[PDB]
Amino acid sequence: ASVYAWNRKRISNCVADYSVLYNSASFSTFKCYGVSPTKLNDLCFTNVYA
Amino acid sequence: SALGKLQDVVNQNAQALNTLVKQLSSNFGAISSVLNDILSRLDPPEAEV
Repeated sequence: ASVYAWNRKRISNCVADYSVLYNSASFSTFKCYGVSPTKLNDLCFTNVYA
Repeated sequence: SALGKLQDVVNQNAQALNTLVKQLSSNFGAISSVLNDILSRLDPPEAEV
């Protein structure tokens, strides 16, 4: 979607492997603010939104 | 209220200890008041701050 109508998708009831996101070189910018990128596989979350 | 003088000392000591334990729940401007949350959530360059 466009940025004025940005699409929000809920992520819930899943086990998430974020290690395929860090180790992928396809992303030009992979920048996390409130959390370390390498700790995402060690934590549990809810109300995850993309 | 006969033994108020001893009770004030006991209450002041317990209140000082209680306030000291309440101070652990404050983040003092950090993202969280728990050390384990900071160690589990952040890399050392921001964790040191």
